Amino acid sequence: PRRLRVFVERLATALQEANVSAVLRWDAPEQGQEAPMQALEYHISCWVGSELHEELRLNQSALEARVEHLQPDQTYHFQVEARVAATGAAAGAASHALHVAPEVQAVPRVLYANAEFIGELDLDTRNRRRLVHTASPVEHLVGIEGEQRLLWVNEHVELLTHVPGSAPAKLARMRAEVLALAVDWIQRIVYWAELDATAPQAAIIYRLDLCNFEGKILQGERVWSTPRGRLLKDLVALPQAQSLIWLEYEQGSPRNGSLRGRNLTDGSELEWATVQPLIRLHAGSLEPGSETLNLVDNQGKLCVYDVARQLCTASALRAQLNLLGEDSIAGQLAQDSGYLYAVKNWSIRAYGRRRQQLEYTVELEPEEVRLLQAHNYQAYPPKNCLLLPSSGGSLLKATDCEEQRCLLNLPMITASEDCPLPIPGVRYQLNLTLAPLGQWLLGAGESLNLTDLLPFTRYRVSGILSSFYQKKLALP
Amino acid sequence: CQEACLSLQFYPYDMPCIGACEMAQRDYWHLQRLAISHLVERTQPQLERPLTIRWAMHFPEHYLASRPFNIQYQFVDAWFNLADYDCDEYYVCEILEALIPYTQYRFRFELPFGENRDEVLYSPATPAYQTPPEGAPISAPVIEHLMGLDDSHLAVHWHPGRFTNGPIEGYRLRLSTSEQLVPAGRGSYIFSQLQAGTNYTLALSMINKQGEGPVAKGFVQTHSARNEKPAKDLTESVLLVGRRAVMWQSLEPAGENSMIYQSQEELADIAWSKREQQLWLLNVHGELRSLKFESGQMVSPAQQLKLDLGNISSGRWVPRRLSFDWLHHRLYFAMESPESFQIISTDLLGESAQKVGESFDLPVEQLEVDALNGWIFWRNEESLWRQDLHGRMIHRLLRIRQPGWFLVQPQHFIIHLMLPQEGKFLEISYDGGFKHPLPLPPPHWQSFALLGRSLLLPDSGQLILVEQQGQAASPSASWPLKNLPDCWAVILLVPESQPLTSAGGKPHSLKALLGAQAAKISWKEPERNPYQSADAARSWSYELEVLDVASQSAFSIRNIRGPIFGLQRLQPDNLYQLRVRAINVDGEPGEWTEPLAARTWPLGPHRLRWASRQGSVIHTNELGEGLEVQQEQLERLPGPMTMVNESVGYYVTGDGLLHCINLVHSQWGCPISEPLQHVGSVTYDWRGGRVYWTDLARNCVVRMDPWSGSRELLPVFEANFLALDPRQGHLYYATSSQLSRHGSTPDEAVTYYRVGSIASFVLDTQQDQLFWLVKGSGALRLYRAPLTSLQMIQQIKGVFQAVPDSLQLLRPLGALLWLERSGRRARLVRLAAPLDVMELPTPDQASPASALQLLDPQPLPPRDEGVIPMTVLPDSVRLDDGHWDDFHVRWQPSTSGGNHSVSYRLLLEFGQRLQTLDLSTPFARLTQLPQAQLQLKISITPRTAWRSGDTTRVQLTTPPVAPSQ
Ligand SMILES: *[C@@H]1O[C@H](CO[C@@H]2O[C@@H](C)[C@@H](O)[C@@H](O)[C@@H]2O)[C@@H](O[C@@H]2O[C@H](CO)[C@@H](O)[C@H](O)[C@H]2NC(C)=O)[C@H](O)[C@H]1NC(C)=O
Ligand SMILES: *[C@@H]1O[C@H](CO)[C@@H](O[C@@H]2O[C@H](CO)[C@@H](O)[C@H](O)[C@H]2NC(C)=O)[C@H](O)[C@H]1NC(C)=O
Ligand SMILES: *[C@@H]1O[C@H](CO)[C@@H](O)[C@H](O)[C@H]1NC(C)=O
Ligand SMILES: *[C@@H]1O[C@H](CO)[C@@H](O)[C@H](O)[C@H]1NC(C)=O
Ligand SMILES: *[C@@H]1O[C@H](CO)[C@@H](O)[C@H](O)[C@H]1NC(C)=O
Ligand SMILES: *[C@@H]1O[C@H](CO)[C@@H](O)[C@H](O)[C@H]1NC(C)=O
Ligand SMILES: *[C@@H]1O[C@H](CO)[C@@H](O)[C@H](O)[C@H]1NC(C)=O
Ligand SMILES: *[C@@H]1O[C@H](CO)[C@@H](O)[C@H](O)[C@H]1NC(C)=O
Ligand SMILES: *[C@@H]1O[C@H](CO)[C@@H](O)[C@H](O)[C@H]1NC(C)=O
Ligand SMILES: *[C@@H]1O[C@H](CO)[C@@H](O)[C@H](O)[C@H]1NC(C)=O
Repeated sequence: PRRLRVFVERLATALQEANVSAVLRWDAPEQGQEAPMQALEYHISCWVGSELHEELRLNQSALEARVEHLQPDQTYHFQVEARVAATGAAAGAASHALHVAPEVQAVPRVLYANAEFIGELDLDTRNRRRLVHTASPVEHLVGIEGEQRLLWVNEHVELLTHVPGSAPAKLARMRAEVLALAVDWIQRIVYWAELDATAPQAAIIYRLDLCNFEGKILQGERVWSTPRGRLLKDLVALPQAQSLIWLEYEQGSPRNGSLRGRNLTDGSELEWATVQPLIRLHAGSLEPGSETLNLVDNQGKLCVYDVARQLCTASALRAQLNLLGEDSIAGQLAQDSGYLYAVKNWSIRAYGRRRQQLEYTVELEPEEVRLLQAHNYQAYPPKNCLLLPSSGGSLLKATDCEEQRCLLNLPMITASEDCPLPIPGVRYQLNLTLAPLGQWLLGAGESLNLTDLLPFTRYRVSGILSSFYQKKLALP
Repeated sequence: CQEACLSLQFYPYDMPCIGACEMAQRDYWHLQRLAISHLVERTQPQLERPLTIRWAMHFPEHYLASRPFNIQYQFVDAWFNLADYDCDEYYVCEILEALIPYTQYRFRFELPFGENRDEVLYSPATPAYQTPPEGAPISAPVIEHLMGLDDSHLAVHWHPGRFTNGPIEGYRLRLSTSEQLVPAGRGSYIFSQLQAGTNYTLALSMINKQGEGPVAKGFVQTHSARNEKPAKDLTESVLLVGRRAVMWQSLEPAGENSMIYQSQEELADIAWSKREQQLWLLNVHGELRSLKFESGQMVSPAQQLKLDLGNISSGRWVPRRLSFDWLHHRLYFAMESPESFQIISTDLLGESAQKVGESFDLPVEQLEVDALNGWIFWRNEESLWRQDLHGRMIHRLLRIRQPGWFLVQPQHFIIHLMLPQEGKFLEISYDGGFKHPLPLPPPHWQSFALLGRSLLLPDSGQLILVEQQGQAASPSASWPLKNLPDCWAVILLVPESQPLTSAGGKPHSLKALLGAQAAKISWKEPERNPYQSADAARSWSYELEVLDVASQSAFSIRNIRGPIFGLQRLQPDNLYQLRVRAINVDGEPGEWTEPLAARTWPLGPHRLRWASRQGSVIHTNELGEGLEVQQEQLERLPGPMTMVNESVGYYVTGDGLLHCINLVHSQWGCPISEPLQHVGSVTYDWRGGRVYWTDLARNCVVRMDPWSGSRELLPVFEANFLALDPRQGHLYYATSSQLSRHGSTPDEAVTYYRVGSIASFVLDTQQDQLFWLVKGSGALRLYRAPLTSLQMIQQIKGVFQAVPDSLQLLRPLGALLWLERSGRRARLVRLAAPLDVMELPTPDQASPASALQLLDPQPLPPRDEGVIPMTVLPDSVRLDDGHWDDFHVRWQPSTSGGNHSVSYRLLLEFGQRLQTLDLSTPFARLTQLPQAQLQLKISITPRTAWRSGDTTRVQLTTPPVAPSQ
């Protein structure tokens, strides 16, 4: 007999409230082959405690329903009765009670990329889709899932994107071997790493802003670089910690992995302490205040790194992942908010985070998965933090002027003291006037340099501030 | 039933249709629960292993009409709801909840029947299933007791935590650093070699096979360092007792090595007193010579004291040992049979003899008593034992071959024992599980003495003063002992050898129950450590202060011989700070407690009405004294009594029955003859003069005139508790889920709260606020909202909760009262100080309490004729029609006494055609006029917000209607 399978999902769009909803999937009861396919009328009663929340009546061949507007940290009771719709005879009944807990529960869907396409593999229904058909195969794949955007690097070394309902748009073309790829989903910055092929080989971290993309091919900017003779692997962007964490290894010693990173605001180098040298790093929980990392050391064991305490953390999934072997835990490992996925012996295994057990095991073809990625919960800031700030203030700070030119610094703006994260897509626009002489549309982080100014002469700059989201909402 | 019984004539609520639908549905679910109750309560759910409960039942036929069934779980060592489970129609349930590992569980089913909260069934519990062990422990090990024994040692006793999450292996102790692992069977550790007079911090953790648990934190002082007297300033005195020569000696550099007593017979044992200074001498033949001395010389000779044998003593018993209790003034004897050693305690006269323990064949070498810590110790050649003074509990400390003479320090709690066969130092604690070595200087001494950090070892010619690290060949001072052959007993004559002072005390858990001019206060005694017994004495006098914050004046009263104190003569409506300490016999008091803000009641005859579970009713004051047993007899389990006038009261019992009682004259006064079933609560409007109750079977509110018994159904649905504001006529009601307001118009209906469930509420009409209790999952959460900012005032956690409909508002104090569900306590929370929860105990004549009310000092006001609508004049009801389609009825407008808003309800009868209107003007337009000259019947019901006037019924002839368009 086929049981009622309910999964809660928490879907968060930027400038919108997170919505937590319950997806119910129930298979049909077994019918004879002489009888045709029958309509099953599914009656659901959702209960909060002793009161009734929602009630839906659906004519479906198999139950695929969605209860909206659930609240976190509360026990719900879904009572489903299945009748045959033509006759009224009761096919079955089910009663699922569910504490919600959206940080440990999600829908088991992965994004898999072979040489032909990028698809979604739902591990419950064992069904495969195709989101985008690729002419050339995918080497690295990250995503922004508030707007369902896929960002990937092809074999011809080009960085591309996909929104549903359009063509694959070309974002960048670069001329070296890309070692790793990451995205900050809040500020819409794509970071990657390129191989530098001098005789001490290095890797340079390039960034691109998605708010500056209007349909033509952009070019990346060098932000940081590693020390010479060392190389990068497995770039993970932590936006709420404002960090960029990679595995820095030395060329010739790939099993000496050390957890290195940069700080995303001021560019300062940061170090994280491990008890053993590493081979592989994967992204973790990505929840604010409880960010983890799944990281594999040189003996093929895993720690769940808590990055605030900077320590390994014991869990019940750790021995079950270490029983699979080194090649399975080092090749493909992904983690969303609800599950944790590994590939071993042409089969994808999903381990639940709440129950700490093996939940799903789905067999594959020998070339169906080359890259695995998960729908991890990208926690967005609130609506005052993402948008343009109300108060103007003295954001423009004058430096020490020479007689010929002044180096006006353009810093990066947070909206209030309640918003610790930077505002996405910040563009200053400046007139220069003699207290126009010059017009600039310039982003945050760089400086304006202000040549051909007269000595012993007052000057004025005036500017409006714009963000990506105030252009999207058409706010003034 | 509101949507099923929807009619276009009686709108918006066809009230008897809704009441008949709701009463038929509760009768249906009552008959279904009475049908399936035996099959639920016989059938046990079975567990199998995802974890799966199989219950031998089925879902009901109207399965979606009922509430959700709940699987409930219980720890084996209350029932909480399981959150994650998956059941099909044959109850083959799969638990998806992350259970606590290595915890045994029991599971059961809860089947509700409809929306009624009374009709639940509980299945029997499962056989007990333990979760398999995995992971680190999540519970810190809670320490029981943690104290400094002396300046160098530290003792801790603990128990394991609740969720061990595995089989227990070892506990880790960290002292700040000193770390130590101890195995699973031991739960007591004593450290050593600590610094004197600093506090240490102890960190205790639990270790199983998988990992290490959380860390328990402790702050604990050692004892301060004793003053070290040198050899030049040693002012002590010793009494060395040999078998044939007893000599008292001064430990000065100019010491007198002076004879006190010579006995030619060999003495078996001595007993030494401190205030009396008496050396009892028991010889080898068994006769006792009581010998009083004074400061090392004779003041009285030896007297032969005869012990009574009695009917306990059947055979011959020859005494050998002696020990003298300095608290009880009683001796303890070990006796020899001429065939076993049995120890009999006796008085100083020797007549009141009673045995302790059982007889054993081993010979007792020394009997010593800790009278302060309540222990008698007997040492034999096989073991050292420990007994309490009443002989209740028996313990053996250490087994060893042939131990020597041990010395008990009471305030160090360490037995120091010296085998002459070993020649090395041994420290035993009072539980006997701690055995420790120390360095000893080499010589074999039969006895010793301990003086601070110094050690006195008697030689055959001299005495050796060492500090247990310097050599015995070079003592710091020497005193000659040349007339003594051997030294079996050395007694140090200090007051610290036999102290009456326990040297530890700090009272706690101070509780003050306050009145207008008095206060009853109780504090907990400081608890006993495991090192002393139940026969240990800590007889104290407690000193209590009242600090007035108005005058900032501290008054202290001392010599209170018990933990309870009835303090009198307080000025009313005043706040103080009350603090207690414990003073010993020696006059060294304890530390201060934390003060509590203790506000008195205001001045007035403030009487509380208590009602039992047996129907007895008593009137106390606010302290619970001054009781008057009232004349009337209530029924079983009554609720709070609602008074209409001063003779007639109404109450609800525990089974939902509503009862009227006339207190003064019982032959008349109640308009309803029988009790009425299924009633939630009851209240009364004095201004309208109407009794409002919730009929739970009709989920309605019934309003009754108390002078006539005429009942009106009123459209408030699913309500349990009512309170009506008499100023505006607004009814305030609380459901199980929500709390809200009903007015005369639908615009005045406002919802204050939606959720556990609301247990009781109370309305504050004067200050325009409202309070309610939410009885959640083990936490009573009290709230406050204005009548036009919702905050949680106080959350009380625990398994004890409130009686439903038991929150009253103490107006003079400005507090909230609720009776607890056990019926032996009430809790009171003031509004100015939210954090203090005083408890009122219940008087013992009505020992389970079911109701507590604050009686008002003023009488209840009479009914108001200013809210009664006047009757509509039947001559003034005119059917005057205008031009076009304006065919309307008007009347003279009904007023009230005070000028209140009078609305109208109107009924038209065109024969069999019916039309109802709800009106706010003296005016009604008739629409579907039948034009053929009928006799219209018009009935008018005027009303106000509080009550309704009489019905005016007229019959009018229709005017002729010629156009039909
Ligand atoms: C779910 O379906 C039932 C049954 O649908 C009928 O039978 C199917 C095999 C198919 O042929 C359908 O088109 C038929 O309607 C619905 O019940 C019917 O509902 C309509 C609308 O109220 C009513 O007139 C009919 O009498 C009903 N028929 C029976 C046999 O009960 C039902 O309403 C559907 N549920 C929903 C939410 O649409
Ligand atoms: C309190 O009110 C009640 C009415 O609710 C009064 O009871 C009536 O008393 C008279 C005189 O004894 C009887 O004839 C009536 O039958 C009673 N009324 C009913 C409805 O039964 C009672 O007298 C009042 N008490 C006082 C002191 O006023
Ligand atoms: C969430 O709800 C909003 C409306 O409040 C809706 O616009 C958005 O598409 C929803 N996202 C989903 C599908 O979860
Ligand atoms: C691994 O790298 C660390 C950090 O640079 C270094 O100290 C160590 O020697 C390396 N170990 C080996 C075996 O190369
Ligand atoms: C990154 O920089 C910001 C701004 O100075 C600072 O608050 C933050 O602590 C830095 N982050 C880390 C992880 O050090
Ligand atoms: C691994 O996969 C192959 C595919 O044919 C199969 O034969 C084999 O049994 C698998 N091994 C295990 C341990 O499942
Ligand atoms: C001039 O402009 C560039 C481009 O932003 C900037 O990097 C640089 O710091 C400026 N200032 C100098 C050279 O002082
Ligand atoms: C700069 O000046 C031009 C000319 O008036 C104007 O179009 C433009 O909007 C100005 N920029 C800003 C930020 O005001
Ligand atoms: C130990 O000293 C600290 C330092 O202030 C203090 O907090 C604590 O109360 C002391 N502990 C005891 C048991 O006296
Ligand atoms: C009510 O109205 C009447 C008529 O206007 C008036 O005389 C009277 O003062 C009003 N107030 C009261 C309290 O009766």
